[PDB]
Amino acid sequence: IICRDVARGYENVPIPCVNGVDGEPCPEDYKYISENCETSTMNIDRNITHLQHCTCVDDCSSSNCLCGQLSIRCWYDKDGRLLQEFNKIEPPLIFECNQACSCWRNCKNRVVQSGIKVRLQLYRTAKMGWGVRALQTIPQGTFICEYVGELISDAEADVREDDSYLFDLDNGEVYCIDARYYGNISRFINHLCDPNIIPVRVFMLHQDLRFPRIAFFSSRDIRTGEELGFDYGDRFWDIKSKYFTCQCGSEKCKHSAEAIALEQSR
Amino acid sequence: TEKIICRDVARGYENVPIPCVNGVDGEPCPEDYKYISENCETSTMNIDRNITHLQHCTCVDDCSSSNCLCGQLSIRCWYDKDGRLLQEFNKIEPPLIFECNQACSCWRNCKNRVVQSGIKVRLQLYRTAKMGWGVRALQTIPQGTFICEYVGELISDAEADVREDDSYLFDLDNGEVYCIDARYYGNISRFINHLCDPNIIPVRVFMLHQDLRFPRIAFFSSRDIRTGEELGFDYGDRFWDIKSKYFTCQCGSEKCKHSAEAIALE
Ligand SMILES: *CCC(=O)Nc1nc(NC2CCN(C(C)C)CC2)c2cc(OC)c(OCCCN3CCCC3)cc2n1
Ligand SMILES: C=CC(=O)Nc1nc(NC2CCN(C(C)C)CC2)c2cc(OC)c(OCCCN3CCCC3)cc2n1
Ligand SMILES: C[S@@+](CC[C@H](N)C(=O)[O-])C[C@H]1O[C@@H](n2cnc3c(N)ncnc32)[C@H](O)[C@@H]1O
Ligand SMILES: C[S@@+](CC[C@H](N)C(=O)[O-])C[C@H]1O[C@@H](n2cnc3c(N)ncnc32)[C@H](O)[C@@H]1O
Ligand SMILES: [Zn+2]
Ligand SMILES: [Zn+2]
Ligand SMILES: [Zn+2]
Ligand SMILES: [Zn+2]
Ligand SMILES: [Zn+2]
Ligand SMILES: [Zn+2]
Ligand SMILES: [Zn+2]
Ligand SMILES: [Zn+2]
Repeated sequence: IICRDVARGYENVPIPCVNGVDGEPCPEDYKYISENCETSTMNIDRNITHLQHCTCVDDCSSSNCLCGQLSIRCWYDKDGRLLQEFNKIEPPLIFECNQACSCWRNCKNRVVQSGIKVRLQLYRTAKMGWGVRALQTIPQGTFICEYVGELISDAEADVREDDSYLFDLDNGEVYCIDARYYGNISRFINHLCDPNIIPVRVFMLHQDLRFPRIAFFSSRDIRTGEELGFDYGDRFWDIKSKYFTCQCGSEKCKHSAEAIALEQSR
Repeated sequence: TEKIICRDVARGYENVPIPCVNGVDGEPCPEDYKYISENCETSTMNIDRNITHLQHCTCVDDCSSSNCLCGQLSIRCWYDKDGRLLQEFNKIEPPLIFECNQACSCWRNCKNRVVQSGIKVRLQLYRTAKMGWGVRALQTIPQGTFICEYVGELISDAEADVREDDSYLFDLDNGEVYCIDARYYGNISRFINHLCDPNIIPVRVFMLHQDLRFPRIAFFSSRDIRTGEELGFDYGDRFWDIKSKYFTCQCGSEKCKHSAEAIALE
């Protein structure tokens, strides 16, 4: 219980920091930001007239909502949680309602843009450094947080010393997000071979497809105190395996030293 | 008699609802515009959003000390303990206000973040006797209270020349000159009328960026405002030299400088 809010009041709820494992102080070699930033011109298309929008006069719960149609359908239920029909392995693009829509700010297609609602905690793990865990039970499909950081080109990523906080934004031109120097609570979520949250690309106040915003949703019910983690992917582990191995301790672990040694012996 | 025609013309985008009533005639709620709570662009403005270009404070307090760089850029911080402008504030020639930003080390609740926190007072869009639609107070507003931001579409000075309707223009006189046009896109401030005895004053504020070409316009009450009193500021003589040949001022004040009487009498 060393810092009551690492977000300095920038989020909807505080995010405290605790360490009950070692003597490492709550980390401060970064700059907490709640929204994405840029350190050089990104030229995001912010033209309000280029936004696809809906004409709904209800709460956008009908199948006629265009923004829902943009995302095949609206995948948020009445409580703002992803339907279990959601393709959790290959998620679609989610187009939330925006400032050009005729609907109200409280419509059913505005989950990610409303911010963090669940209670999270920055805590010291036993073998992974810092991690994030739930201070409450989280039902499946609930929005957790956004991967927030410094928008950079992939040419700039090629000269970055530390690539441990990078999120690729595939789409022509390639961009990505770096949470090394600027980032939010998501920069502390570790890899898990049995993940409980998944990343989804979402569009809100703009629709420039080069800059999708990364939202994390729970892939299953999560108990209190349970660590949150998503699948970092093979690109991360083909690179970092030579310096360290995965410590998630799951019987399904693909990137442990024992797992790597088992299949590279065939 | 007076009918309530809209519960909230902002449709839930502001901190508080802004209702629309009419007890004068049968004009329905205005809908020849798109309500937006924040400024928009229809053509690229190329605002400098580089986070490293942000002058910021290293304050570990609530930014009330004389060492806050952000307050120093406005000579001093002009907000009192409650977020109201000091009475010594230059109401004739307001200085540029630099509120604390995302690069500052302070918390989101520091004393230098009044305008970026949104509308707090209760306003109402109503039908005036002779001035079309207006905005009035539903409470008492002490002197120096932040009222609302003049929100609209950011355009160049050349674009304003080719605009059919120049009744909703606010000029940002910097270097390169730009304007806020609330004709097609605007918020509650687009309904504030001119008063020869004004009770609010515009102040130019910088928040998440510090591009001097694009200051944000904040209305603060220039003195105590009684409940039911209409809100208004001095449009300036550029507006009136253009409009006085098409219509006259109906503020009905003992001090009117733009009525057909006052104009002809000199
Ligand atoms: C933006 C385009 C892109 O894919 N960038 C990128 N690069 C790397 N690897 C290196 C390559 C060269 N390095 C030096 C020689 C300069 C710099 C970067 C990269 C590596 C990753 O894993 C180590 C990585 O990851 C993917 C996501 C993992 N999680 C996501 C959230 C946090 C980490 C991404 C990488 N991207
Ligand atoms: C430097 C760029 C720039 O600001 N330009 C510009 N242009 C105008 N009209 C042109 C339109 C046509 N054109 C010819 C070439 C036809 C020449 C005149 C303006 C008119 C204004 O009121 C009439 C005005 O009032 C501002 C205050 C008024 N209230 C309204 C609510 C808020 C403030 C400002 C105007 N500013
Ligand atoms: C995005 S950061 C996550 C936060 C990080 N653990 C910290 O303390 O700052 C990713 C880094 O955390 C560590 N990490 C994440 N997942 C891991 C895992 N499953 N096993 C071992 N280390 C992991 C690795 O060092 C990796 O470089
Ligand atoms: C920014 S709009 C204000 C809202 C306007 N009353 C409406 O109904 O939409 C400015 C226009 O309102 C009218 N107006 C504003 N102040 C006025 C005044 N003091 N006397 C007469 N008309 C005024 C003028 O027609 C002017 O072009
Ligand atoms: Zn809709
Ligand atoms: Zn909607
Ligand atoms: Zn919509
Ligand atoms: Zn593992
Ligand atoms: Zn400060
Ligand atoms: Zn501050
Ligand atoms: Zn500051
Ligand atoms: Zn007058």
